[PDB]
Amino acid sequence: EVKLILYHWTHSFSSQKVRLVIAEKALKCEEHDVSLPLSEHNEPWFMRLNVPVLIHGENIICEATQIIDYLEQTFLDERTPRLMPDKESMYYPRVQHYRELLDSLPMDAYTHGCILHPELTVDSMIPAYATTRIIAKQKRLKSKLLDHDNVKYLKKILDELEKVLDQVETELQRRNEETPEEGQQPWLCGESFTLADVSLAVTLHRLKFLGFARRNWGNGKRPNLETYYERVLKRKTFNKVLGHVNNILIS
Amino acid sequence: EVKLILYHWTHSFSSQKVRLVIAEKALKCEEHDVSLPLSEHNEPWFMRLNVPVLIHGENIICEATQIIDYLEQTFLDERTPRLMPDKESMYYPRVQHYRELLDSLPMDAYTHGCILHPELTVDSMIPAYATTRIRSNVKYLKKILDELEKVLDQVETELQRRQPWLCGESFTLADVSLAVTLHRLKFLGFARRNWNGKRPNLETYYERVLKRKTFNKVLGHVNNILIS
Repeated sequence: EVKLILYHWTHSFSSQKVRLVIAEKALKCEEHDVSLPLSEHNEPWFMRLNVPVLIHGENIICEATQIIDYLEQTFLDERTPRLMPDKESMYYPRVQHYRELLDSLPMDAYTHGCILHPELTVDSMIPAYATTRIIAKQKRLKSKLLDHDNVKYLKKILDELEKVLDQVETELQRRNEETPEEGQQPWLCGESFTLADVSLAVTLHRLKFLGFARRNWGNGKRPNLETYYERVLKRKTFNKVLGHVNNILIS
Repeated sequence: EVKLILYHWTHSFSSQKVRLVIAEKALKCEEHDVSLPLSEHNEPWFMRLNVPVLIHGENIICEATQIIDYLEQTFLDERTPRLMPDKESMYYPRVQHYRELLDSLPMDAYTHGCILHPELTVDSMIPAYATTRIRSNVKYLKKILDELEKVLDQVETELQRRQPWLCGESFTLADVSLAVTLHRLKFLGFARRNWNGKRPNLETYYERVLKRKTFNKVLGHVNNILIS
């Protein structure tokens, strides 16, 4: 067969979505984790949060959204699951809507703003010493201003994250209303696991890692979202691909 | 050792710049031509003239302009030739200009203006049955071609002020962009239209790189439609 080759960083947010798609679609892929256990400065992966590429025959595709679009387009065997409904379907506008809504979130800024200013996280899974590493009065006020602006920005996107999850919460509430409690529960947009679901699951898993989870769900807040998360953690594909991607004890 | 991997199409314009940079820097690279001789629609490589990627240890770099930048920044061993002067040197601001101006040429438009509207081509190396196949505007084509006349006008004058190469004594990244660019223009048939009675020092510049050891090794026969 025409080999599928993927170069990626095991712990990068974009890599996680690609590898999960490959697993949802049951595709055979020669996956190369180019990341090292120890860096040139002898630092583990959780201290280095800062694009993947697919080679399939004559095609070379970079960036995760493009790779996944390529996979959904080219692997059309009847046994291969589709993660998107047909373009002429009732459901396509809704799946593409939430997929874009979640793929638009500034995850890089959430992680950068977690290492810096960890006082806005709760139960962050990154060690606290990651924050410590990362006359002249002109500079004393210079750096105070950059901190003031960096926080004003971080707080702003965290408020924008809440409003995105509010829609997801409301959407998941519509599914809970439409589904008997005794029976198979649907996913975000329907009975089928879609690309909107991989973007949501991987996003939530990372917000958990950054300590931005208790702020947004749990202890009565967004119960449908909490249920959705504890469920995808049990999903066989998710656990195999991402089961221990938040475990800083594993290299 | 840390391996240097490149996935590329041999006959891609951008890939040619990358592979030439690698050879000009004397870097051991495992290069994978992922292109096939015949497509599923049974077309040779000169029909499908419609991004490369470099893997180096923990690094993955895609677009060609970025691959070349990564190579110039990373392999700083004294035995590795530099294709770019220091960023605070007197000579950097000019090399970057010609580099950006050459890298800004619409090579995709030229190629499709060669297949289509072959009347504006002279000694096009693409067989004529590509024009018949692809047909199943000349206004915009003549425009970008005349824009090219103006860009080449700048290159001709810089060559008078000079053996050395385009910007200075050493072979630089402005040279690969110029060399690979001209070489493609010849393939497309736009070589006589722009230089025997016109642009003499450029004709000497183009004829000189063709004899260059490294250029001939990597691009000696990228214009030969008989080779896959």
